[PDB]
Order: sequence, then C-alpha cells, then structure tokens
Amino acid sequence: STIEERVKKIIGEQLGVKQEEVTNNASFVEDLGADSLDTVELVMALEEEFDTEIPDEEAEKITTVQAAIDYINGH
Amino acid sequence: MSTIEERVKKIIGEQLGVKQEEVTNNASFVEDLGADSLDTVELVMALEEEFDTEIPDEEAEKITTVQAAIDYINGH
Amino acid sequence: AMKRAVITGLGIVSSIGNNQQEVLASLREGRSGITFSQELKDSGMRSHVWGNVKLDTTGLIDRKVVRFMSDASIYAFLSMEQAIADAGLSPEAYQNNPRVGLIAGSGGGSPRFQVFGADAMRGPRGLKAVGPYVVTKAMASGVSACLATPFKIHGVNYSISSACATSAHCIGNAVEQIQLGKQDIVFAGGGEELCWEMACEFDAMGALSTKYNDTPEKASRTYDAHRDGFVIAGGGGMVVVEELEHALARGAHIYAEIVGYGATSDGADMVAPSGEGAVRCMKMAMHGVDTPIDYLNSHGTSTPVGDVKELAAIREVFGDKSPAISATKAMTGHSLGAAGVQEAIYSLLMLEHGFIAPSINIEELDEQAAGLNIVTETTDRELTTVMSNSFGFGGTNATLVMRKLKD
Amino acid sequence: MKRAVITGLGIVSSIGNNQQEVLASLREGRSGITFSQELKDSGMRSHVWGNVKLDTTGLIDRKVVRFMSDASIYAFLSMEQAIADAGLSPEAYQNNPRVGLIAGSGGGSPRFQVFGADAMRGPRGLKAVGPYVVTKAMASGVSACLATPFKIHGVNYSISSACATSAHCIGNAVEQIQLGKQDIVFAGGGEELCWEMACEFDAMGALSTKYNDTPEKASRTYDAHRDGFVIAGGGGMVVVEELEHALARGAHIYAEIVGYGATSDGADMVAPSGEGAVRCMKMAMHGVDTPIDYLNSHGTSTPVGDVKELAAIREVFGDKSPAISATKAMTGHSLGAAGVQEAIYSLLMLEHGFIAPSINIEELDEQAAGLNIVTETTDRELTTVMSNSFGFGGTNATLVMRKLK
Ligand SMILES: */C=C\C(=O)NCCNC(=O)CCNC(=O)[C@@H](O)C(C)(C)COP(*)(=O)O
Ligand SMILES: */C=C\C(=O)NCCNC(=O)CCNC(=O)[C@@H](O)C(C)(C)COP(*)(=O)O
Repeated sequence: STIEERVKKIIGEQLGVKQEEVTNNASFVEDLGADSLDTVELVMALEEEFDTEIPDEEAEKITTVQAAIDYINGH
Repeated sequence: MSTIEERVKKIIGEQLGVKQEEVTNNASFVEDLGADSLDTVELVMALEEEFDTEIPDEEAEKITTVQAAIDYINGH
Repeated sequence: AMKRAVITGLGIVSSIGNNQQEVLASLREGRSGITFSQELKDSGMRSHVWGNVKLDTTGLIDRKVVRFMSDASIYAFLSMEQAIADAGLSPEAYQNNPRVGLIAGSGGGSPRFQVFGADAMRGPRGLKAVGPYVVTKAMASGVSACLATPFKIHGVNYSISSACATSAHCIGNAVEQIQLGKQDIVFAGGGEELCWEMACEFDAMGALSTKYNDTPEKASRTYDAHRDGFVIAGGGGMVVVEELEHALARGAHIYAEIVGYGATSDGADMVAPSGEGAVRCMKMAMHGVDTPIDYLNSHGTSTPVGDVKELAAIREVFGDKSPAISATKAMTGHSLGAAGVQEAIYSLLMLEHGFIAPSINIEELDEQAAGLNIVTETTDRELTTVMSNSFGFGGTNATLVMRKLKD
Repeated sequence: MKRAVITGLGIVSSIGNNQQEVLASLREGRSGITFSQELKDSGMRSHVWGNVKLDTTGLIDRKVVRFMSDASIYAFLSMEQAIADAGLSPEAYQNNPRVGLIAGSGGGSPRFQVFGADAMRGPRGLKAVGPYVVTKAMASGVSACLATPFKIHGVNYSISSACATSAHCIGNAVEQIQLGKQDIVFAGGGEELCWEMACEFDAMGALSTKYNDTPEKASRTYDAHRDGFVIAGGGGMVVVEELEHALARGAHIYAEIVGYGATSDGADMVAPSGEGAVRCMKMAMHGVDTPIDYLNSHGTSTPVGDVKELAAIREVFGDKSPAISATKAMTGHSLGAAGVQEAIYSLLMLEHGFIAPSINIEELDEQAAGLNIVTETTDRELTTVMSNSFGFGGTNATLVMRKLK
C-alpha cells in the first residue's frame, strides 16, 4: 500500500496546507499561495522523495498538482 | 652535506616576524620578541606542522623560551 | 529640548527563562542556566558546557516566516512577540507605520547554516541540496530582516554588529532614532544561535572555560580566583524603545527612562580590553545624570584577563563610592550578541521588582577584586538608577544607564 | 544643527583599485566582470563575477592581517586611501574620542566560518582551527579589524543590512555628526568574494547564468533579457566630517550629505514593494531645495527588481525625472560594499562633472520607457545627486549629496 499519491503529501508539507486542499488540478501559485522561492524548495522536496533528478527547465512549467504526478510516473 | 639542525628558530622567526638574529635561545616569546597569548597558540601549531608531532596542552605552555621549544622537540 | 526615550515593553528567551517571569524567578534564586553539552564534546572541543535555551521552538512560528530563519532570528522573533504583548501594542498601533522601526542583530550571523550550505554544495547534489533559504539565514542582518518583514515594520530596519556588545549598541542606536525625532517606537534587541560551529572558534582562542565540565553550573564564575574563561550561550531579547510623550499619552507601562548611552573604542588591543576605553564609555553614559548609580550589571565574562580590567575601570570612574555590582553571566553564560539586551532586561527586572541578583560561584574572591561591593547573595533594595556594560572584540564598548520615571 | 561633508574617499573595486582608476573606468563604461574558475569548479550555474584585481600580499602589517578576512582587507586598504585623500595625519585622527568608525559587511566571512568547521572536523581537530577565525568570521569583523590598528577611540561598530549595508553605515555616520557626538567618522564596508557565499545566492536563482561565455554582458540592468545580478567583491571608505571642522583645517570637500533615507517594506522578504522605496527617496529629499540632477539607481539587473525601482522613481519625480544610470551593469553587485562604492561613484561624477553610462542595454525594457536612462558617457555640471541601496528583508537606504557653496 503506497501508491504514488504522496506527491500530494510532499506538496502538502512544503506548502503547509491541508491534504484535502491538494487536488490534482490545483495550481501552486494561484491556489496554494506558493511563491518564487517556495517553487524551488518543492522541486527539491520532490527529489528527496523519489530518488530522481529533475532538470531546470524540466522542473519549471510543472506548476499545478497535475504535472508533478505526471512527471514522476516513468521516472 | 649536512641536513639542517633545528630550524625551530626559523619557525619562531617567521611566526613572530623577526630578523633571525634576534631569535636568541634564551629569548622568551612574551618579554622579548613581542608575542601575545594569541601569537603563542599559532606558534605551537606551526611547530606541529613542522616536526610532524602533536603537543598536548599541558606541555605547550611550559614552552615559552626558544630553548624550551628545542628541548621539547628533541626526545619526541 | 531634546526627545526622551523609555522602555515600555520587553521579551526574552534565555538559558534561565523563556519569558520575563521565569527569568525573574531564576534571577532571585541565583539559578544557573548552564548544562553539559554532548554536541560540544562530540565536536572535539575542550569546553563541554552550555548556556542553552530550554525550549522546543518547532511550530512556534508560521511556516512562511520561519523558513527564512536561523536560531538567532527565532529567539529574537519570540522575544519580540513577548515585547509587543507586554507593551500593550496592537497590530494597528505598530504595523505599516513609518515612525515604527527595528534595530536588532547577532554577533556572528549563522555559522551553522553557512556550513550547511557549503556541505550541501560539496555533496553529491551540489546546488540542488543547498535550497533557497541559506542567504537569509546566514547573512549578518538576518535577525533584523527576518523580523521586520513578518511584523510589517515600516520605519528604520537594520542590524548593528559589535561582537559581544551587539544588542547594547542596538538599543543605543534605537535611542538615537528617537532623539533625532525620526521614530516614535523602535524595537531593539538581538539573538544568537548556539552551536559547535561557532563555539569551537572561541575554544581555539582559549576563551572558553574547560576545567569545570564535570560541574557545569560552577563553570561560569566571574571574579573567582580560579576562573578560566566564559561559558558560551544562546538566546534572544527585545525591548520596546519609545518616545516619552508617545508612551505616557497612550497610557503605556514604563519600566525606565534611558538617561545614558555610551559608545567608544579602545584602538589598542584586538582581543584584550584597555582600561581607558571603558572609563570613557561609563563616564559618557553618566553625563547629565544627577542621581547616583545604585546597581551595575558588569560585563564580567569570567575570563582571567577580562574581569579585573573592568573592575579597574569601574574603580577609576566611581573611586570610593562604587555602586553594587553583580555579574549575571555567572548564571546565564555568555550570550555574545544577545548579551547586551538580555542583561539590560535583567537590570530592568531588578529595577522593577526592587532587588539585586547575586554574582554567584565566587568561592575565592580575586586579589584584584577587593573592596568593591560585589554582591553575592540576593538582596532586596529599592533601586532608582542602574548601569549595564557590554564590551566586544576589536575593543568596542557600550554602556547603558536606565532610571525610573518620576511621579 | 550640524552638517556633514565628505572630505576624503578610498575604494577597491572591480573597476579600479583607487579613485583615479575608477574615475577612468566610469568614463569608459568599462566592465569589471570576468570569468571565474572558482565559481565553476564549485558547481554553480553562474560563472561570472566582479572580482578585485590586486595583489594584497604585504600591503598590510602582519600583526594586523592575521585577524582579517578579505572583506576587512578591502575595507582597510580603502581606509588607508581615504585618510591620505583627506590629508589626515595620525595626530589628527588616532587616540581621538571625537573620531570614530562605522563599517560592516553583508555576510561577514563564510569562507572562514567554513574553514573553521572543516578544520574542526578534519584531523588535529581544534588544533587546525587557529585563534583567528572568530575575528575573521564575526559580523563586526570589518569594524573591529580596522578600529584597532587605526587607533580609533570614537564610535566603533558595524551596520548590517544586506545589500544596503554600507549605505546605512554612511547614514549613521551622518547622524553621529548631527548629534554632535563625532567630528569625523570613517564610514564604509567590504565584502569577500568566494563560492561559499556566492553559491547560496545562486541557489536562490538570483544570479546571472545565461551569459557565461560573454562575462561583460552578463550584468545588464534595464535590458529586456536580464537574468539576475553578477556577484562582486571589494571595499570602500569615505571620511564623513562635521562642516566647521573641515573648513577650519582647509580640507577638500567633495560634497555635503544633505539627505539620508532609511525605511522598511514590511511586506515581502526578497521582493521590493515600491511603497518603501518611495518613502525612502522622499525622506532623503526633504528640505533639499535644489533638484536631483543624477541618480545612481540600485538596479541589479534582476528581472523582478529593476522595474520596481523605476516605478518608484516615477512616483517620486513624476514628469521631472533625473538622469539615471545603473553602474552595477559595469561593476556587478558588491553586496555589503555596494552602498559606499556607489556613493563614491556618484561623488566622482559630481566632482568631475559627468554621468557614467548604464551599459549593456541592448533592448530597453518596455516598462522602462518614459525615462532619462543614460547609455552614453555625458559631460554636465551636476549639483545634486542621489544613490539608492536596497536589501533583502525589505530594507532601504538613499543618500543625497550636493556641492557646497
Ligand atoms: C542582496 C540582494 C539585493 O540587492 N536586494 C535588493 C534589490 N532587489 C532585487 O534585486 C530583487 C530580488 N531578487 C529576486 O526576487 C529574484 O532574483 C529571486 C531572489 C531569484 C527570486 O525569484 P522570484 O520569482 O521572486
Ligand atoms: C566576546 C568576547 C567578550 O566578551 N569581550 C569583552 C570582554 N573581553 C574579555 O573578557 C577578554 C577575553 N579574552 C581572553 O580571555 C583571552 O583568551 C584572549 C585575550 C583571547 C587571549 O588572551 P592573551 O593572554 O593575550
């Protein structure tokens, strides 16, 4: 029992929000009040979890719940 | 022919910034030369670089005099 | 006529208490804040004793704010929260206000996070492992930057740094801002992290106590014949410095007026104090103060070199009419940058509750400390005027004189 | 109340190791930015810096440099220059309670804080550290390491405010003179240049990364394709002096400091709010009857930062904007040393009657349009100039300087 739904968990911790407020097509900036620097740290957090490097212009334009999960699958 | 004998003087000389001739073997670091208690610490350290040994605290502060330094290395 | 400055609120996180009540109790009792430290021992240091903060800071501060903070900023932030509540200031009163400012600093920024940053960079992940928050934690102005932003400060905003005199100069500068008419309120204070990364640098100097590791509460022992250096400590403190008419009129509670502030330089020895600089400093703070100094919180770090020089300077200033003297660092350890503001707070409690805290652990009084009224037992007394000394490396000196308001 | 003037200056920067060299570079529009092996070998994405081009070996007495980091070294050399330039002798400024020193750095010395930790965790342990790490690494290092050899007896401490650091140092010096506490205050700052600190800025994404192969183009304030600032090092010092004291010894006076602004945003930690900058510039201009002829803008060449200041500039001046150039396009970002260096640049411009160009503006930003941004060296008689310094934590500093008449 582990899915791959923690990306939700990680985002939750980093942005300090309640797990239900994380919802697949929820945007980091526009909905979860993440900024400039929050973005940087969350990408990092997605690497500590889930041993995988994410290249700079790969990991940018990620930006919504969806595309974090999407990227990590097959990685 | 001769490999050097006790360049201790050199270490002290450069550490305390003196003209080599002033390093008398009966010359004490504080009352002559002009070293302060922080100069001392660095000099003990420098004597460890040169001479590849370590010097315990309770040993290093019996060292004041140029001789005391010579004395200490010899037999170690 | 020139503007006057008073303290209308305070806050503190220290080794002897996490607020002014806990500190008040520790001060009266002469309780040590010093403990043994595994961290210092495991690092390879000769000093294994600590003036640590006894508090888990986890979660005390909002995520978005603490993400920028080192421990110095955290202690200072928590002290400021106390000071704000204690001054009876509401958000509307001090936030988004061009005449409200903040001057707070640390002695050494954050060695811990500067080292953390270097390790991350030199590790397998390099730049990825560092994160975007090391600068704000490590920079020298961290304490002022990490506070002025969440508290919506609009007035002056920077850090004074002067080694162990840091937060004393911060308070003096806060006073100058009021005197110049530029600010109505200035939050002044500081913080300091407690870590082996910084402590070892002092140990390599021979500045730290090393012969009393088995009996931590006996290690800090100012004026004792057998003292061997200071006990490093951490913590924070903040005081609300306010223009007189602004404070009186909003019905603020006023602890004391700051009637003197001295700031001088030795220009002599880098790490060893000179008598003449301290004498000029104390005299500068006492100038135009018509009452006598009833109590003096001495800098007194418990070093062989430092303690007797300060006493000699005191003798020269007062002569035969010396005031009562105690060194609270014997209980608290040496908070470095936070020492000035914390010791100012201790003095203000003594002034507010009418007692003198003891200078403890003096088993054998030093030959050169003779005839100077050094207090060793808690003593109730009605005080009116007190003095606090703070000195730092580079021969930097600061003195504050505080006195009860009349009527 | 008392007035304050600059009667001497000294500088060690990326575009010159004295005021003569710097004056020439300013007129040229020369760049001080070069490629950095050190930044690259460390793993950074940014490889360009505004480095100090000078051998410091032997320039300072041994008993004095043993306490110093690079920040202290740059500040010390700048102070030696400023003293001579003010024509002050040891009897005039040493062992004098009316002479003080307020100088700081933005980050002390990360290099030696790390060195101390590395030494401690390597063998030998405490023995490898040495007794000089604290004075090099502590935040007040620059002020402590200077006030002692120069026999300063007056005020002695460091202001720290990130990239506004040495600006607040100058402002505080003025206040010391205004309060009647000091006759002379040496004011300035320094900053070391190293990957230990530079990498932390790169981890933020604040540093230029797309112009490594053409370093002199990396710093490009007000250009549409700017990508962050170029870190730099150096030091600077100015002699801040009470007016009547300066006149009586026949001192050479560069300018009077007629304005000093210091404010806070209380808004965003790393991004400026504009509101604070407007209050700062207005505060510095209060009681200044002449107009601002030239403005040395903070202008770091970051995407977010440059136009925010321009918006703030418009609001203060309206349709009567002053001539503007960002010398950081040449100099890079000196962090803590930026305030005093840019003040010196502004003073040189005021003294020699010209305006330095804001270079590398290939495509002017769309939001940078209706303004007098100077791109070519231009001779002019200046009377009043302004220099802005902003730092992290929403801290602001503005200086207004004006010829004496
Ligand atoms: C020491 C820094 C300094 O000079 N601060 C005053 C000038 N302000 C700026 O230069 C703008 C701050 N820079 C930024 O916000 C960005 O460069 C980042 C730090 C990289 C954050 O990116 P975000 O998308 O906000
Ligand atoms: C943070 C330091 C501080 O509190 N400074 C103000 C008071 N100064 C002192 O207490 C002096 C402390 N220094 C020492 O005790 C010595 O270890 C040194 C001066 C560092 C070396 O002494 P030497 O015997 O020359």
